Amino acid sequence: NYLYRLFRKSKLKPFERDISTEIYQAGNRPCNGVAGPNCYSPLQSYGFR
Amino acid sequence: GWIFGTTLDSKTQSLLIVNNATNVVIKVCEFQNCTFEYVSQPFLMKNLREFVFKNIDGYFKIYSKHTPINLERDLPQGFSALEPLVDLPIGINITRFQTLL
Ligand SMILES: *[C@@H]1O[C@H](CO)[C@@H](O)[C@H](O)[C@H]1NC(C)=O
Repeated sequence: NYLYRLFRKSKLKPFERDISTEIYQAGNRPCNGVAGPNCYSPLQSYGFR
Repeated sequence: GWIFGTTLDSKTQSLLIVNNATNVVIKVCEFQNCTFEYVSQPFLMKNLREFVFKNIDGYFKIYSKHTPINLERDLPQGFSALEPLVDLPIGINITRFQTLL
C-alpha cells in the first residue's frame, strides 16, 4: 500500500509535491504509455514484511 | 485573476485565483483531488495597480499597492513601495502563468 518515486527528470525543490504518474524515458525510444525496454514506471510499491 | 501551473488544464498541478467585483474572493482551487482551500477578503480595493507574485520554497507571496496615475501613456517616474498582502504555502512548481480576462 506504500509507494515511492525513484525516477525523475530533475531534482525536487524544497516543500513541493509530485503526484504525476507517467512512464519515465530511460532511453531513446518513446514509451507512449507502455512499459518495456528502457521504459520504467516511476512508482515502485513497497514490500514490507 | 491569474492562472498558474505547468500545463493549461490537466496532467500537472494548477492554480486558480479567479475573482469578481462584488465579493473579493481569493478562492484557491487545487483540484488538479483537492489539497488546498483558502478564502479571505482583501485582494483588490485612472489608477495603476502594481502587483508582485513570488514562488520561493513553495511559498506564494503576493504584494499589492494602489496608486493614482496621471498621463497614463508609458510608465510614471516616481516611487511607490508595495506592501505584503497574502502568503500562500501552495507547494507546487509554478512553471508558467496566464492572465484571466
Ligand atoms: C518545475 O519543473 C521543471 C521541469 O518540468 C523544472 O525545470 C523546474 O525547476 C521546476 N520548478 C520548480 C520550482 O520546482
